[PDB]
Amino acid sequence: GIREKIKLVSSAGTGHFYTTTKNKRTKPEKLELKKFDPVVRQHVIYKEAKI
Amino acid sequence: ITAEIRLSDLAKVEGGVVDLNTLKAANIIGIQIEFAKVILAGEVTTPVTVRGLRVTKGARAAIEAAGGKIE
Amino acid sequence: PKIKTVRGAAKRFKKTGKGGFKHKHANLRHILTKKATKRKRHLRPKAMVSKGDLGLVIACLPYA
Amino acid sequence: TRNGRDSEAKRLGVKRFGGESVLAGSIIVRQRGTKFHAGANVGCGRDHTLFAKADGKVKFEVKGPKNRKFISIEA
RNA sequence: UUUUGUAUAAUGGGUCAGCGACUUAUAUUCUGUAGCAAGGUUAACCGAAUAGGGGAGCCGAAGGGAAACCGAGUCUUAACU
RNA sequence: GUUUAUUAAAAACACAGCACUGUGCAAACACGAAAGUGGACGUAUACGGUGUGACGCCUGCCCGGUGCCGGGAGGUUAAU
RNA sequence: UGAACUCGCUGUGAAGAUGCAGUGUACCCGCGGCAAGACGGAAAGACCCCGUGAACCUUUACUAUAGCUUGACACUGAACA
RNA sequence: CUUUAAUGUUUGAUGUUCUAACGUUGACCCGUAAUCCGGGUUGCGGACAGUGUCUGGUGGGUAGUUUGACUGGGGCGGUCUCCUCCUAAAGAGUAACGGAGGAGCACGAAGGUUGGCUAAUCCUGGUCGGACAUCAGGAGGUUAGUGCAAUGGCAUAAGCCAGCUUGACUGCGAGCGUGACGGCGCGAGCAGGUGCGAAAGCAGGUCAUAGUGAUCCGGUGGUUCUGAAUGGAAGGGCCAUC
Ligand SMILES: [Mg+2]
Ligand SMILES: [Mg+2]
Ligand SMILES: [Mg+2]
Ligand SMILES: [Mg+2]
Ligand SMILES: [Mg+2]
Ligand SMILES: [Mg+2]
Ligand SMILES: [Mg+2]
Ligand SMILES: [Mg+2]
Ligand SMILES: [Mg+2]
Ligand SMILES: [Mg+2]
Ligand SMILES: [Mg+2]
Ligand SMILES: [Mg+2]
Ligand SMILES: [Mg+2]
Ligand SMILES: [Mg+2]
Ligand SMILES: [Mg+2]
Ligand SMILES: [Mg+2]
Ligand SMILES: [Mg+2]
Ligand SMILES: [Mg+2]
Ligand SMILES: [Mg+2]
Ligand SMILES: [Mg+2]
Ligand SMILES: [Mg+2]
Ligand SMILES: [Mg+2]
Ligand SMILES: [Mg+2]
Ligand SMILES: [Mg+2]
Ligand SMILES: [Mg+2]
Ligand SMILES: [Mg+2]
Ligand SMILES: [Mg+2]
Ligand SMILES: [Mg+2]
Ligand SMILES: [Mg+2]
Ligand SMILES: [Mg+2]
Ligand SMILES: [Mg+2]
Ligand SMILES: [Mg+2]
Ligand SMILES: [Mg+2]
Ligand SMILES: [Mg+2]
Ligand SMILES: [Mg+2]
Ligand SMILES: [Mg+2]
Ligand SMILES: [Mg+2]
Ligand SMILES: [Mg+2]
Ligand SMILES: [Mg+2]
Ligand SMILES: [Mg+2]
Ligand SMILES: [Mg+2]
Ligand SMILES: [Mg+2]
Ligand SMILES: [Mg+2]
Ligand SMILES: [Mg+2]
Ligand SMILES: [Mg+2]
Ligand SMILES: [Mg+2]
Ligand SMILES: [Mg+2]
Ligand SMILES: [Mg+2]
Repeated sequence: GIREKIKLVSSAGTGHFYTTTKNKRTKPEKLELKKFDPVVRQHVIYKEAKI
Repeated sequence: ITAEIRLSDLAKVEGGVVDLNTLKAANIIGIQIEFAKVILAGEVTTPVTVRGLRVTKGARAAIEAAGGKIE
Repeated sequence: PKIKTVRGAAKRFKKTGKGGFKHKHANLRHILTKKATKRKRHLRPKAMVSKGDLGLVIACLPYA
Repeated sequence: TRNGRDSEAKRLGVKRFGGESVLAGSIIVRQRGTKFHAGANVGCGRDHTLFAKADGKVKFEVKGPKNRKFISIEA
């Protein structure tokens, strides 16, 4: 319960994404982690977005 | 509607002309089969000119080594 | 009359050259974010049916 | 009665004993906390599992100032 | 007969004679056996008919892949020591 | 008075009486895919349904719940 | 009504014995009585349980549906306000 | 654009009147020396009523059904999956309505890495300040701590602070463990592309062990893989995911 789930979408590339969990009540701001896009084959800033 | 023609059953029709309908006439492949493909298997003696038919790279080496030119 | 195939089995299996049946792994439709990637990678490629539960598969889909 | 619950057993312990030849990747000891420690040609997994990193025979030894059971492999 | 176990005081049978229970058809796999063999085989059907025609078809001789597709390889993968 | 013919005759059912309630006549209700019958060739002092059970003394409080009756602005809402 | 050449006892054994062990007693065969036993006869226990058995019955169990009821369209029209 | 006036213009719920459909289990005449029925005259309702198709509500009136198992007989009660210890007989495994306890998550810092630190509890002294807040030393030494139960672990710390970060990464995976299977788990090394450190090296989540459910069905993203005459599409498939 509580901790909802989210869809980290790639900025620089296709619609490839990662899914992770996130406690939305404690942390209001959006995740902007740097992760690997395997379509482009490159590290890219994966911005947070809802399912 | 596609068949796997074995190279051993290639030269069993009419000298060296084996397009599709002539191959079908000898009862090597079924009736309702538009596309077909020659693969490697065993033995060519006479020169066979295949045309209007898909052919495999290993077969193409053999059929040319026997003598007959494809298309 | 002829033996009818268990059609549900016909869709979930496929006959190979030796005689065995390839099938798709389970636990890979949904609830995937919590599953580690190392599982999700190993549940992707097709798998041979074990000899223990082959006799069931041979019976329920005899024609190929 | 507030009892009658128990977990599935794990199958822990030693799998390959002293002198036994093992292949690279084979599990030697599958334990919870590092009761056995990694020596020569042995690694420690995230589950605290001792596994072979080369072909050869298993050697159980006791070494170090604090006196602990090290597992090692020699080809 | 059923049972862990029956002389059992558990079941069944008064006796005799007669009848009374793993069959048949079609598919399929496996073993044997006979034929012929990169071939084997015909169904319906026509037939001076349990001959002989009729190979429509089936099965086999190559698989891999969800599939397009490629094919002694191919799938996976951007690509496989 | 009636009742379990064939193990129960009773305190059970019925009963006259009482109350509620429905029914305005092509009645309500019932049987019947319908036509049509009973109700009744009766007409609210009549008919159906429910409960109670001669007679005498009486029958108190609760409308929150469940049903029923009435009200109709608002919210909600099907087909179209 | 399995067949009987169909005794008592204490013990044993499927755990209450005409049949087993040990022992005690008893000439063969009726007839009239009694009814303790032959777990006597009668009814594949009705009690209890079991079956993903059956039926009827109940309800604010699920699902439907006859009837009852609401509306839209039809049979269905003309004027005005 | 707001706000509204007159006219034309397009429709809408109502009410009153009408008669011609419809109704008439109203009266009379005829088929007919027939309470049926039909027809004709004439009253009374009247576009209501009724009947059909669709449609919401109600509906044990009537059907079809379901209503678990374990169980020291059944019912009542309790339990039913996962994790830890014991039972468990020094490898693994091992039952009972045996004995005790927990879980249905948490966290973008509580993950990663690089550099540095080491606890509990007492004792004495010291402002407010006390048995206990903060400070100083000494004794003790890991009796602590480890996001949450218990077990096994941890100083090379897996414990505790600080800086830069996102390896909680994609494709794989020799070879093992473990299950009847479904599955579950460990995993060196290889390819790409990262971060951390001066580099050797480390990182495929968290000290380990619980935090979870198969299939079908359907949704949401990406992929000319298919795509029924052909070209597209819908629908499938494959990959990501609810
Ligand atoms: Mg043919
Ligand atoms: Mg396959
Ligand atoms: Mg497998
Ligand atoms: Mg156990
Ligand atoms: Mg376990
Ligand atoms: Mg005996
Ligand atoms: Mg007997
Ligand atoms: Mg006897
Ligand atoms: Mg018997
Ligand atoms: Mg008998
Ligand atoms: Mg193939
Ligand atoms: Mg009397
Ligand atoms: Mg009578
Ligand atoms: Mg009687
Ligand atoms: Mg009497
Ligand atoms: Mg009597
Ligand atoms: Mg009426
Ligand atoms: Mg009437
Ligand atoms: Mg009448
Ligand atoms: Mg009474
Ligand atoms: Mg009374
Ligand atoms: Mg009302
Ligand atoms: Mg005795
Ligand atoms: Mg006598
Ligand atoms: Mg007598
Ligand atoms: Mg008896
Ligand atoms: Mg019985
Ligand atoms: Mg059952
Ligand atoms: Mg039932
Ligand atoms: Mg009229
Ligand atoms: Mg009439
Ligand atoms: Mg009448
Ligand atoms: Mg009339
Ligand atoms: Mg008329
Ligand atoms: Mg109407
Ligand atoms: Mg019912
Ligand atoms: Mg039970
Ligand atoms: Mg009990
Ligand atoms: Mg043990
Ligand atoms: Mg042991
Ligand atoms: Mg147990
Ligand atoms: Mg460090
Ligand atoms: Mg850490
Ligand atoms: Mg650097
Ligand atoms: Mg289902
Ligand atoms: Mg589908
Ligand atoms: Mg098309
Ligand atoms: Mg799609």
